[PDB]
Amino acid sequence: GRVRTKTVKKAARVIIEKYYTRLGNDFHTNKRVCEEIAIIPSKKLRNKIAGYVTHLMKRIQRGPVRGISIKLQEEERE
Amino acid sequence: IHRIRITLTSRNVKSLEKVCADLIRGAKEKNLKVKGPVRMPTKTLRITTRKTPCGEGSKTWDRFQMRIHKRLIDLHSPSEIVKQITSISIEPGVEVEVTIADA
Amino acid sequence: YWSHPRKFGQGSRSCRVCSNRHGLIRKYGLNMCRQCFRQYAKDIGFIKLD
Amino acid sequence: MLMPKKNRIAIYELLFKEGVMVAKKDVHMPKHPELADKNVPNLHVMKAMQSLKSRGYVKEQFAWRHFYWYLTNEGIQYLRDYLHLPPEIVPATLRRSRP
Amino acid sequence: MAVQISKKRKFVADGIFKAELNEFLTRELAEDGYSGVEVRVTPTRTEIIILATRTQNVLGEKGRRIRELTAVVQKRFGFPEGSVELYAEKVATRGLCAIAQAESLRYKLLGGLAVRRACYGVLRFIMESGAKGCEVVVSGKLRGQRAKSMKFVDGLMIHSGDPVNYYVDTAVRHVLLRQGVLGIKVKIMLPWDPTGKIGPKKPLPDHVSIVEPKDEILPTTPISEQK
Amino acid sequence: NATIRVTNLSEDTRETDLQELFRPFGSISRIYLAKDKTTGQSKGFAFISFHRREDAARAIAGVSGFGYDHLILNVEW
RNA sequence: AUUGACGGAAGGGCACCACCAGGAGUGGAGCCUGCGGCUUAAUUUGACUCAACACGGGAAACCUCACCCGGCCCGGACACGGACAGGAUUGACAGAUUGAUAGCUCUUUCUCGAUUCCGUGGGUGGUGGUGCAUGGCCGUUCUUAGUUGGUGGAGCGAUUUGUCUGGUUAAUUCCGAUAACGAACGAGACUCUGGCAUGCUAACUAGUUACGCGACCCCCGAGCGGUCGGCGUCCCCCAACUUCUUAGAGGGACAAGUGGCGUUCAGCCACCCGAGAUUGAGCAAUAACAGGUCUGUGAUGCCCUUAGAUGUCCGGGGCUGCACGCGCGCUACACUGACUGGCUCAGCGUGUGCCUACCCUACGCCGGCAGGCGCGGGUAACCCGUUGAACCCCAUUCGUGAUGGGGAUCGGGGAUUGCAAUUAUUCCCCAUGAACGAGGAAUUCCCAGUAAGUGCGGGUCAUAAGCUUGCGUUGAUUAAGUCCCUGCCCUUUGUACACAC
Ligand SMILES: [Mg+2]
Ligand SMILES: [Mg+2]
Ligand SMILES: [Mg+2]
Ligand SMILES: [Mg+2]
Ligand SMILES: [Mg+2]
Ligand SMILES: [Mg+2]
Ligand SMILES: [Mg+2]
Ligand SMILES: [Mg+2]
Ligand SMILES: [Mg+2]
Ligand SMILES: [Mg+2]
Ligand SMILES: [Mg+2]
Ligand SMILES: [Mg+2]
Ligand SMILES: [Mg+2]
Ligand SMILES: [Mg+2]
Ligand SMILES: [Mg+2]
Ligand SMILES: [Mg+2]
Ligand SMILES: [Mg+2]
Ligand SMILES: [Mg+2]
Ligand SMILES: [Mg+2]
Ligand SMILES: [Mg+2]
Ligand SMILES: [Mg+2]
Ligand SMILES: [Mg+2]
Ligand SMILES: [Mg+2]
Ligand SMILES: [Mg+2]
Ligand SMILES: [Mg+2]
Repeated sequence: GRVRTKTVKKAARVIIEKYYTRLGNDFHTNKRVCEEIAIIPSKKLRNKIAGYVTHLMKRIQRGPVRGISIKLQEEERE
Repeated sequence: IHRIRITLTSRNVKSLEKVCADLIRGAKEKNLKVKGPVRMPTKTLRITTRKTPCGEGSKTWDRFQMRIHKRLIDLHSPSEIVKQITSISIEPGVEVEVTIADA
Repeated sequence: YWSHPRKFGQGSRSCRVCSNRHGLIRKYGLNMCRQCFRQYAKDIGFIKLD
Repeated sequence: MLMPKKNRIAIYELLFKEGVMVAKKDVHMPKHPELADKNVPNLHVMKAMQSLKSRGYVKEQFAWRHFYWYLTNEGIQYLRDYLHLPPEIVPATLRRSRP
Repeated sequence: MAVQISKKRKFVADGIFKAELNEFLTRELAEDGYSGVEVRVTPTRTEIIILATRTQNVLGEKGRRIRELTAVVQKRFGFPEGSVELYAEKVATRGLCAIAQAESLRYKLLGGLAVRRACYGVLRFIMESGAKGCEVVVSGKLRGQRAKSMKFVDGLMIHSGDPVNYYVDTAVRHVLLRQGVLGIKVKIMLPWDPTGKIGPKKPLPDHVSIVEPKDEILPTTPISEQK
Repeated sequence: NATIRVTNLSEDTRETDLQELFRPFGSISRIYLAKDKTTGQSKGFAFISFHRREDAARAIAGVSGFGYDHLILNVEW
């Protein structure tokens, strides 16, 4: 199916909004960060959340995605 | 001095492994040659019954099962020292069986 | 009175809960009816893992 | 029912000595496990306790093909006057507490 | 010694002993708030720990009833005399115990009380005792001579998966009445609490909990302290 | 403040036995036996102040469980 | 006017309990087994489309047993009254009698010693009735995606928005549009299991590798030669180690990386690296159904019966009866085979029992076989056991013939279990040798270690599997789609329906 559910997406979004300064586009370092900063009860949910976090950080670079509010708004002086 | 063998049996892995850890740590603190935990093959006892009390339905079955885990510890020490290695807060679902080099 | 031999068969064995002679489970030394087993399984220690 | 007086005296003596009486619902067991030395059938234990329960001298419980009987405070006085016991002898359960 | 038995038969026999002892105590100490039994093996004695709400009636009159229970347990299960001691202990919180609450609802129904006020009272007590959710289902001949089932829910109640084995405790009981038998199902969802006896330790497996970031005042110009 | 709440006490239990029970941990200051009004026995509660907040903090983990007079007693702050 | 249900309405979606492409079939034959009918003393009975019919764990010789024939027993508490140590009343050897060595009944008299007997009330027991009085459990709708509050918007409400045009997904799974926003149950997550680790923790109840001893083979004189499930290094070094085995902790996979499509969104397709890019199950919502079970229960209401008993025990019979009609299956119709011999490989898992009698078996000796007699191991990673399984593989015979295919039916004999084998329990040997030449109309189940072939354990079990439940072994054809058929779900639409035409 490969369709991530609401728990994965909502958790990923809150993780990004609170810890944007510590996530790159690297699934393994993201996985380690999300296992340090969150309390995820399993390892499959940890991996799915880190995967969606990686996929979203690969979209933050190409414009503000609808749903995430971060400090990146300030640097848009234009 | 004998070849004392402690056999620990349980239905859950957590308490069994923690009792094994306590015994090994207590025995290592008092300088014993401890041949550590040997793990025998877990026995799975399986009973498959019909779900229904009557004899009507879609013929579905119920698969109950119970695992039994077994651990061994080999000490080479006098009896009175193993009498204080053991007797330290054995968990409920664990059962020990000392064999003092003879039946 | 109780003259007939009852050393084997369904007559010899009965459930240890209800004394019913049908559906008896003798495996591992239970001697329990299938329904009584299905009721007391969790108390005995038979979890339903799969 | 009809049982020898020795059997009834033995059953009552054991019941008053402990204060409890356990039996198995099996009318064909030839000897009761606790009274085997006096050779009483299980049926006599079951029916003597039935005759005691209907008069209100024992409380009865039943679980998993086994009867349990406790000796009430009327049964104590009854069996004390029946067995001709001096009123100092006490059942094991009642009044044998320990500080 | 002469008695030796395979580990399979031994574990099944131990489970059967615990099941029969629990059934006997459930029938015997029903109106005393009996919740559970725990058999603890010690080198000198065998301790049967009875969990009850009203442990003073379990103890009896100056210890009489606990002595009678000890005597029947010894005489039925064939323990050596003096090797089995029965202790009673009070359950910590009564609201988070489905067996105690099912028995409470049972005895409230045995006395003359209406089924709806009794279920609402039990449900309100369970919810006020810290439960995340509760469900009480009473089925039987409630209104007339055509049976129906009335359920009363308040709060969260999970049903499926593995968490329903440690976050939910259920209890089924019967109530013999003049016109029939009533069935009482009570199930309570315990609250999460780390390092506590109120409920489970491990959280629900789909409850991510992000730790709040510390306030991070940023630096302006590099500085270093030579301590 | 040396607060000890003994629970699950027996009817036989009086001030003296609680005294002799907590005496191997030291000296006492104030026993409080929650007796029944107009009826001479306990209601299942005892409030103990041990004149020092440290040895009571040792005895809470000591006299826990213990099965006194066929009643397992739960002690708490 | 609203909510449900229905329409021999109109649009979308989904499913090998639906189809398409196919595989194996079933339906045809013989037999095993369940149901109906018929017969009978009785042939106990529940259930009838899926959701009845190898189902009641239901493979019934006795028991089970509920049915039929016949005969004992009270295991009729307790209360009241009567009779009673001048005996209330229990047992009983002999003859008859009986199926009986039931003192059941009769003659005969002994014995027992307040426990009983007899009337009235009241118990108790019941695989008796009612599952359309019920509890629990189970099945089904439906394992499909469905269900419901809080606040806010819309109305006198009932109701309704959320819960949606569309895209996507296994999924009311998400993304988007947007009077909704934020949530809950179900789905997912979760638990068990399968696949990976020469990394960690360890092991004479698992082994490997070295070393030593021994047997055998070549050889010229041969060898850091080859074979060894032969022995030993467990007397503590006089060897180390964990690859294989076991099982703990962690790690590991996330559509993560690269292209392409897509509203550059959720996602989909392909590929690299990888053990693995969809392992298989368990659990499983709100509402229901006069679904099944009173024959699982010391779960249970009411009714029936209760001593010439529908309690209970014993003896015998029956469930199995046989012109016939169905359902689940097993064996086959042969040469891609049968027969004879030879050679080589498994994985689950069980094993001496409270009452309870009944375990798995190595090795030796008799017998042609089933079997018998000795003797030892095992309460089990210790013994059976390196579980020498079958199909398969290698050679021989046969030769397209109802044949050396098939093994029904039937005759004779020998053993085992049991207290008892006839209406054949099961097993073995010789003999007989039927239909059946690939099965009409219809119809089932299924997509990867899957179908199918092939054996082995468990349950039942004193005796026993053509059943079921698991396990490995050899191992594919076809497909990566659709709404045509059969059903479900949603939306619009009509209603004189709300116990749903
Ligand atoms: Mg959920
Ligand atoms: Mg799930
Ligand atoms: Mg087709
Ligand atoms: Mg076939
Ligand atoms: Mg056929
Ligand atoms: Mg269906
Ligand atoms: Mg048979
Ligand atoms: Mg016969
Ligand atoms: Mg019969
Ligand atoms: Mg007679
Ligand atoms: Mg005679
Ligand atoms: Mg009954
Ligand atoms: Mg029904
Ligand atoms: Mg029902
Ligand atoms: Mg509103
Ligand atoms: Mg019906
Ligand atoms: Mg029932
Ligand atoms: Mg009979
Ligand atoms: Mg039949
Ligand atoms: Mg069928
Ligand atoms: Mg042939
Ligand atoms: Mg022929
Ligand atoms: Mg078998
Ligand atoms: Mg069968
Ligand atoms: Mg079809």
